[PDB]
Amino acid sequence: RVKNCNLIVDCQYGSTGKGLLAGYLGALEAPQVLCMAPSPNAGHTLVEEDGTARVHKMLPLGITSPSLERIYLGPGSVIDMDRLLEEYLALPRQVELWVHQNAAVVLQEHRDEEAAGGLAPGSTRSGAGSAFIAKIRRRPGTLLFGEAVRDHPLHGVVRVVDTRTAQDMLFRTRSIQAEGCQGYSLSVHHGAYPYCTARDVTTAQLIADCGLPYDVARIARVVGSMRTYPIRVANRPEAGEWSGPCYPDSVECQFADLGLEQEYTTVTKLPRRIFTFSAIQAHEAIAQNGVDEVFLNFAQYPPSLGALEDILDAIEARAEVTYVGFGPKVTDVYHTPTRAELEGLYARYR
Amino acid sequence: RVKNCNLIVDCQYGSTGKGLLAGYLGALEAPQVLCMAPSPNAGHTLVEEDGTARVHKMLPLGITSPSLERIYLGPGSVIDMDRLLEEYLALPRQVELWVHQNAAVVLQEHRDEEAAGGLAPGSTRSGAGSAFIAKIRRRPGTLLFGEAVRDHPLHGVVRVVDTRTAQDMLFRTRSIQAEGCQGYSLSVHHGAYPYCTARDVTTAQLIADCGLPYDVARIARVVGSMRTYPIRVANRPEAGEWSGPCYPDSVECQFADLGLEQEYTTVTKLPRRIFTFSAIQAHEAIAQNGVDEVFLNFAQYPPSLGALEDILDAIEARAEVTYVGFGPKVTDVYHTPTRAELEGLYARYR
Ligand SMILES: Nc1ncnc2c1ncn2[C@H]1C[C@H](O)[C@@H](COP(=O)(O)OP(=O)(O)OP(=O)(O)O)O1
Ligand SMILES: Nc1ncnc2c1ncn2[C@H]1C[C@H](O)[C@@H](COP(=O)(O)OP(=O)(O)OP(=O)(O)O)O1
Ligand SMILES: Nc1nc2c(ncn2[C@H]2C[C@H](O)[C@@H](COP(=O)(O)O)O2)c(=O)[nH]1
Ligand SMILES: Nc1nc2c(ncn2[C@H]2C[C@H](O)[C@@H](COP(=O)(O)O)O2)c(=O)[nH]1
Repeated sequence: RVKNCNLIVDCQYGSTGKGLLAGYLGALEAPQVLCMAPSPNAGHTLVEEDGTARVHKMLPLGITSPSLERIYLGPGSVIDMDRLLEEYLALPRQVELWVHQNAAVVLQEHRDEEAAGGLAPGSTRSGAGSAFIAKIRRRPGTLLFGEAVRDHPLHGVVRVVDTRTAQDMLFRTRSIQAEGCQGYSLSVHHGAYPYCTARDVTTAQLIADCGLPYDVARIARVVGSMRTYPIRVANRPEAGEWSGPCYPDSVECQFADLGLEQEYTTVTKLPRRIFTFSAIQAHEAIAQNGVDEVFLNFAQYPPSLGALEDILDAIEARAEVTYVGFGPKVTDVYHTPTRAELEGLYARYR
Repeated sequence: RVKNCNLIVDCQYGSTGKGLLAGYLGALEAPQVLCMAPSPNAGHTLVEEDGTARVHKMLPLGITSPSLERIYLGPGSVIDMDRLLEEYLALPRQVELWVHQNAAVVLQEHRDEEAAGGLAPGSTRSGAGSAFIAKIRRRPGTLLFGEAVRDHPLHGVVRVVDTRTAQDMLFRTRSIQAEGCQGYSLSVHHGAYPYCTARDVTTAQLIADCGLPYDVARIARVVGSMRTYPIRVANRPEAGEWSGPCYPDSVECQFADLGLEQEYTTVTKLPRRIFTFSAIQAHEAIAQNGVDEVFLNFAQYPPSLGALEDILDAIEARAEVTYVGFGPKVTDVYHTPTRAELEGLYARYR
């Protein structure tokens, strides 16, 4: 019964625009089921045609799919139940929300622990690491989602499921979209430790955390997202935290070098760090993840068309650049543009 | 260049005989590279024709391969450097040992922490959970393998590698064998929490922790190992620990019910727990892992040939039983026996 499965994986340090990619593919491929293993580290963003933004930390953004029936948050999820309930109630259309019983739960004590600092440099301090560690530690009395939610208003809108139930549902689903979060180079396996997150960030880890059965993974297509200028989170110098290195064929630059205003963080108001494109990073992530199609986003950032074409050429040595993003809306993503069309798009978006 | 990749995954609670399976497939398929992401929870066993046992906690057991060139311990490894050095020096033939720089390391403090009890019921108390959590927590000063080994005699016999180096090596390898450890139903995602280990135990997690590139995983064959009678570790009643449930279509039994002597644990001398076969568990693990070939081991345990054939019939509803084990040696494993041949083997091994 399964005919299509798209896996969306971030090939840099996050913030490549996976909320946009998810919305775009949701409309293009019309999946019936969205899978995700969210953690509350950052909010992914879908900007509507009218300029309104929907920001999701706990739910996928393929909700543009006209065929959407169900969202399944897998056992590798790390769930803020308050935030999940809030995002669910705000959804535009009614859909079933299934959550695996063994997902971790984020409690205030986990946020409190990370708020004291002294852990990963540049940590979002979302509590995600502490919450996940509590699941992994298996101390008596630790409750995973299946038990923790019974105490919480969220229980009235979720179906708690085990893997037998999830398997049956997924094998009966025609088109599946699974949305990764974070970034390949934040992988605790493949990143520059300790400038990284608490888990691996690969196609394989996404399959594991979403609980996708391996025969479905075998037919899946992998869409890798990357920016023209990779970005890391801000430093926290008062806490003595530098948020980490770039690849050796990247150099750190300033937003002003692109004629852009500095990008600050949502709450703390700290300047994000930007770097030039790394072909080594792109090729390494493409190979690790088995990327079949690349989404190259922020194609309007390079200061010349030649600079954009050099990035395209680097990627295309290893994978097709199937989707090109010139802005934050679904209507700003273009499917396999010719080089001639690319010229017109670049000029128009600058 | 990659032509063959076999992934060995345990479909029950461990102790299905993956050391035997690895030795058998190593000789059958002659891989050039063995991949593993070991943790020190238990020792896997290869019994030689003469009755000698080799017990590995840190190294694969496909070392029967006449074409073996290299062992690669992936970034998801959790490494006791003393034990790894000891096992490496005892290997029969010279091979290259590569270890990913981001593997976790087990220190005495991790063993000490788990030795105090009060964590997962039935824990092996190997320190594996604490050591892995230290990697995940990213506290300043925590050293992963790449830095921790420089202080240790092991550094003289290992090549520390990153993912770019591992990728290049793996893509140039004709035949790869990756050996899972632990058991599907010990998965922190798919198991009965907290009667489980610290990570997922699936094909997907194995790919992630071994650092196998996804395009290699795509061509891989999955060999799932299972026993006629699933087994859990012993209870620890003095510590108030029960080691956990079986599936609902299994019932706990006694070794005496099979005419066998009680199986005790290597050090603590505690009785292992045995249960009848669960078809639900088998089918669930086959589906989650995408198992293509099943190794059914301990085929000499069922008290009648009909009881063995019922187990075979249950498995074969979903996957071929390709290998059948009637004893602990490579010469006790039989490839796709006919039912008539099975009759003679069962009679002879009883
Ligand atoms: N091509 C684009 N041009 C300008 N802004 C864009 C473009 N694509 C996306 N954006 C905006 C939307 C968000 O405000 C921001 C980051 O996108 P977002 O979807 O939140 O990233 P993400 O989900 O990949 O990673 P993160 O984990 O950092 O949230 O960039
Ligand atoms: N068919 C068999 N009959 C009898 N003994 C066997 C058979 N196959 C293997 N053994 C023995 C070898 C070991 O002493 C024991 C468990 O095997 P072993 O390779 O250590 O398990 P394993 O690696 O799958 O799991 P564990 O994590 O418990 O070590 O069973
Ligand atoms: N852009 C982005 N960065 C993340 C995300 N999760 C973690 N990071 C980065 C921020 C830090 O550089 C590093 C560690 O953060 P944390 O996992 O929150 O402790 O990983 C995410 O979802 N998006
Ligand atoms: N047979 C076996 N059991 C294991 C292994 N690792 C963990 N377990 C089981 C023992 C307990 O029931 C449970 C938790 O143990 P631990 O991960 O050591 O805290 O998982 C392994 O490698 N082999």
